[PDB]
Amino acid sequence: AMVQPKSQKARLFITHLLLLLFIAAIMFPLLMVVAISLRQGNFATGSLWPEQISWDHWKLALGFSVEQADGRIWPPPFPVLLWLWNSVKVAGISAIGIVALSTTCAYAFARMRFPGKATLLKGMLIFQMFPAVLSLVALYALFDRLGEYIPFIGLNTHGGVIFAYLGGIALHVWTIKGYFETIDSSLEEAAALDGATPWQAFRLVLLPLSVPILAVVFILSFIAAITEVPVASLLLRDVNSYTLAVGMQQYLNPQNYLWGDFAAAAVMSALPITIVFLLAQRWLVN
Amino acid sequence: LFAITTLILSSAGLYIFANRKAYAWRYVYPGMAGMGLFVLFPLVCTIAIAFTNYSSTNQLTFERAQENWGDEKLSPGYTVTTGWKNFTRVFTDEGIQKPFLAIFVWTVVFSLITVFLTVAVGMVLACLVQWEALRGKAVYRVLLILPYAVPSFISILIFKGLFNQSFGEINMMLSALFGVKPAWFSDPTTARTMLIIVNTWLGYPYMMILCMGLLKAIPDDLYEASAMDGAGPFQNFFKITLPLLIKPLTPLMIASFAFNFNNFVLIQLLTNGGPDRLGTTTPAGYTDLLVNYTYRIAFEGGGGQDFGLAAAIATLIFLLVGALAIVNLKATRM
Amino acid sequence: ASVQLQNVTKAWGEVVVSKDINLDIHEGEFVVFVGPSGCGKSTLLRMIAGLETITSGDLFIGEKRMNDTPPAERGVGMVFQSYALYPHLSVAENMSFGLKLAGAKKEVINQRVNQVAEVLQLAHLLDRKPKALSGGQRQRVAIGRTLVAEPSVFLLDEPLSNLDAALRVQMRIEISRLHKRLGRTMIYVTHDQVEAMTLADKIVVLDAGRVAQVGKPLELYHYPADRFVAGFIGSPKMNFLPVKVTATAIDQVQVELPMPNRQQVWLPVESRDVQVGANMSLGIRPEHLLPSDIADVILEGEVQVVEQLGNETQIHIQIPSIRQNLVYRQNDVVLVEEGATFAIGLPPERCHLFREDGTACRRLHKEPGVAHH
Amino acid sequence: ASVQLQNVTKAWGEVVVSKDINLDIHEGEFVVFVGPSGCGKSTLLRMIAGLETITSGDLFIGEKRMNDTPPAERGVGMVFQSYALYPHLSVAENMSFGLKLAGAKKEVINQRVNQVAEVLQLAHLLDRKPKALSGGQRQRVAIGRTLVAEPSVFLLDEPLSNLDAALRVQMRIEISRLHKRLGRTMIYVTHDQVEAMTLADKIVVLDAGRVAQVGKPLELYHYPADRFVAGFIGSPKMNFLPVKVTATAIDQVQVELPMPNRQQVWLPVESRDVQVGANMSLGIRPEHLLPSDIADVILEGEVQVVEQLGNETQIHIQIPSIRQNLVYRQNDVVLVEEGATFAIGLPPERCHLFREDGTACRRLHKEPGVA
Repeated sequence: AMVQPKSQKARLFITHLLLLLFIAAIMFPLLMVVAISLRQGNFATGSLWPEQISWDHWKLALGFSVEQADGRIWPPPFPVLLWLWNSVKVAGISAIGIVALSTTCAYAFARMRFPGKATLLKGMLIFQMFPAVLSLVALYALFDRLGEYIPFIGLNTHGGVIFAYLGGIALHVWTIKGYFETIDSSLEEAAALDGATPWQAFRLVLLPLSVPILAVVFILSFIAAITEVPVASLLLRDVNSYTLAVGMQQYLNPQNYLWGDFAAAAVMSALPITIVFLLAQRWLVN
Repeated sequence: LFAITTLILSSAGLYIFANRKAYAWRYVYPGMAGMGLFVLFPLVCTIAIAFTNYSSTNQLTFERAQENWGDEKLSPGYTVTTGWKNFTRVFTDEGIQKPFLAIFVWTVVFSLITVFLTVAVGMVLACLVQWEALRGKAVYRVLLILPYAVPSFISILIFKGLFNQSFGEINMMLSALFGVKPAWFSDPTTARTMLIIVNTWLGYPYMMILCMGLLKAIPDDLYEASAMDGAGPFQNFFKITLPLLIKPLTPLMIASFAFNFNNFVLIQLLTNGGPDRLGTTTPAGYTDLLVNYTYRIAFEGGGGQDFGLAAAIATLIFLLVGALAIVNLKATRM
Repeated sequence: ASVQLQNVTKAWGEVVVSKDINLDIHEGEFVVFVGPSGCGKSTLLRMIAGLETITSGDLFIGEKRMNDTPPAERGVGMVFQSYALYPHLSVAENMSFGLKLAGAKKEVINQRVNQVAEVLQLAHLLDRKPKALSGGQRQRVAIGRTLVAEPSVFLLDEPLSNLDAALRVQMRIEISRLHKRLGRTMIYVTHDQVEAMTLADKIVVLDAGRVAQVGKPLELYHYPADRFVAGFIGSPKMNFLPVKVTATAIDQVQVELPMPNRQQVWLPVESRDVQVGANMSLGIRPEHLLPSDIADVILEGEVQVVEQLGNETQIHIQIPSIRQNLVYRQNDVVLVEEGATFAIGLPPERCHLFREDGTACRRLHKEPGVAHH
Repeated sequence: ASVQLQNVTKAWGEVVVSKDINLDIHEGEFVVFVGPSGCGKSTLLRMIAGLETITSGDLFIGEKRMNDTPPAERGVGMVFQSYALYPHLSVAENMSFGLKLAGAKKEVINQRVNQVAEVLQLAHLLDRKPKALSGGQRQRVAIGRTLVAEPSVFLLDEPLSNLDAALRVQMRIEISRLHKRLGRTMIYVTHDQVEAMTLADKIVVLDAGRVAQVGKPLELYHYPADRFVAGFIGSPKMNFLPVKVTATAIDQVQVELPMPNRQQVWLPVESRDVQVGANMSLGIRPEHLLPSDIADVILEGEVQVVEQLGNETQIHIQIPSIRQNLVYRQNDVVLVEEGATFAIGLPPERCHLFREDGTACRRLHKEPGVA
């Protein structure tokens, strides 16, 4: 509550005006995709924000009904719920694998010590901030050669998807190691004093203390898996096997552009938005 | 080869029950094996593919035996090791070198511009949000973060629809306000401009979060002393906050530069085929990053599916490893 | 110049940290603010500097009323609990930030920086940054920045808190030298009675954001206003014993020791508004306790804990009847074993009386050094 | 349970953070480690506990070699600075983890915790978690955990660095009650000399990784072995006066005062290995400095600082031809104006003569309280 001059009110008014204008500019695309979802037509034009509430696209995207408009019935365009189910399966398996593979590495890198720690951490950073840069060609060739041997991880299967998705361990090991550093460093020493073998010291003392960060990592990697596009698009070909973010492309196609159905699906994908808004943000002091 | 690699990964041999450094690595191996199999292995394979002639005519390894001399030469041998032939052909060809240099320059310009714009917008938003004299700061944080919460592909495809030309939403809004047709997809310059706008819109909230954290790390006594001396808001921002933010922000700027360099998902989802260079042996567009150039050579049907050229490992991953070394040097700083 | 506070009240919403305090700091006076760990003292220094809004009342620096003047125009310099040194700026830029912000004559800026460096011994370390300096160097740099700003009132927010004993003593003497040379008004906040008593020309004891008593250090030590002041001033806690009033004279009050002795003793106090047959509270510092041989009034007790600090012996005495253990302190080493019956004396001149409301009656025993200045 | 550190040397990489420490702590002694460098004392305590490796030398817990014994079997109980409290476990679980690991039996695990909670005033909150605790309560849980463990020796760190004044007082009280109640071997670490003086049966002054002196607190005060310990013990640093020896007897040494009058004092001293004409340093405590009228040897100088503390006044006198302002303490209050001239006396019996190297000659004068 510092005593401040009369210029403070002017600064506050200017800041409020600028922030309101900026938020309007930012929310224009989202409000426009919301309004388009309620538009009757799928080719847009007409009125920018129609007052009518058709809801036909939502029911098409839900698949609840065919939404008879004229004599001819309109079958659902694409199985969005099937997209969601495949995406959920892939994301769940990928998140479980990421957590299981990353927790022990985070422990080793953060709490205990070993001679090769500096080189291992440097290599961890080095191979962590790689993206999926040209690895797609190698993955495609490898899955082509492997599908004849073991089909369940070969091509046009979820096995290749999950195998490509398990790389996120390099990214998540840093978050879990940061949490491990946050936890007090005398806990393992005290546990060893009471007679705990270091494996028990991890399992009984520090592992139950990792539940919040493990849940946060699970949610973050689940979202990153649900919203992935490159690998799934490249090696997913069968129409029934498509995950999310890959049929969305088929929604917008030059032979048939579909605003209403695409927007209905996009606002049906509102749940990841809220999840990342609240659980991923974890209401940490920003 | 895969069996030998897996056997190496399994019997690394450092699991000897001796309570030595073996124990420590017994914790690291789970996940270290995961990386060695799921991250390093594709990279090494991409390295191996470059030295070969893997293509739509040589995709098969050896299975075609019958399907005399029986074309037992080199090219009918399908998968063969050429050796630096694909590396030389990216330069000496001059049919793919010029497009390569053009998209390289465009990628560098795009990444630098988007990094600077993103850093500036995020830093300004963070400084304004942490005023402690505002109202509804939580609401403002939520609203300014919403682009981060919305899944990326959804926003990219929404922008693809909005910036459409055949029917269009933003275009006819602009026509109603003052009649002009920007022609985003047709004109390469407008395509790059829309591309920069979309990348900034996607990327600003992350740097806003990072700057908000760094302002939290910044103490308040310096601000109080400046206020005692008589400094105003802008003087405070330019002589207190900014000098103490660029020093811990340079590695973040470099990492964002790398990410915007390899933004395959964005450049592939939005205007994947921005107006083609019109005279390229391999397909290539003006709004093409290096990653999607290689993707076009790899899997797009018109590119001939030349996997050997599609590697381009020693260019992309080598500038990327230079970036790794630079950020690693900056991380050990102070 | 002269800082004056009239009915200053601060309200953090429901809670009122400080209420209707009154101070009159004349020009040049070294005044320290002491109290428990409550942030009332720090918040008081902050509202004086202008960093916190004064909810109600008035604050006068010199003549003009300054309740709603920004700290830039206040002519007040402050050092904080943390040293508030900008890490990026060098030492010279750290001390000359304000001059750079306000004026533009680099000749004047460097002249003042060099002068303050020579008088604060900061010349050879002028080009360095705050990280490489030690604690004493950083504190001297902050003091040099304040002297560069050259305010009418100097504010110190616990400067001797982040240093060890030797360095804090040396910089205490340095602060005393600064006060002696400049002579400008300086306001101090600390928790340590030692620093307060060594430095201050006036001490203001704060109790939950209330002015318990204001006066000279020896004045507080000899004539506390109430129980809180008596307990706070003095490194060993002042011994407190209940007493019953039996008869009140014109200038002395009799009390009964709550012990099977049933002894009555006259104590020279104000004896004003004292009610006969009233529960009272007798207090006496451990230092002033007299040995048994040369004292008529005797407190016989059993030794509980004997602490041999070496330069003085602290003997905890349990009296058969009073709840709290009597604390005794004697010069040099006293060889008494635990579990031994001990006798000590109560000098009737050096006693204090505190009523049920907590207020104290002023003693009539004139004390040396009270009128030193 | 008598730890017998012998010729133990610590080599953290290449820098020797501890020289050849040679201590001997008998059964049921409360030994305090006081020093200016916090790492070395804590490092030595950790090597005692087993959490750290000993480079050379042998450690003896009780009457068995314990250099390579793992920490669990050392029979020691350590109280960390952060108390190493497990947040997810409750207070009782924290207190009885050691018993839970091996044979909880669901009888002793509760009987012990109940007894230690009653004798530690913790039973009313034994089922809470460390998050819902105060500082004193958390320290009490750590102490009760150690008591449930029942170690042969009790190792306590120096967490007063992070503590407040009231919590330090509570700590000191309860550790005193602990030591008096049990009477088992205990080691304590501190950097404050007052704490060691109020609670110690044997004090180890540790400097630069080398043990300076080992003895009782009054022994360290009255007969300091060297300059470092002599300065360390006593809040007002002992006034040091360089001196020149005139003659040496078999029981006393006569030195020369920098004072112009060049006075010679036949101070009692060990008077062993002292050569005439050499230069040494003479030390007299601020408390022992007599008033000028009583003592024959008077130190006249100009007063610089008069610090009236009520019970005592720290008169700083800048003696001519001597750089140091000699601190002089007197009971009650003395009205002395700054800048004036005040004279003080020097009692010969309280002068601690110090060799040029730093070793102090033994004072032949008997002193009460040293036993």
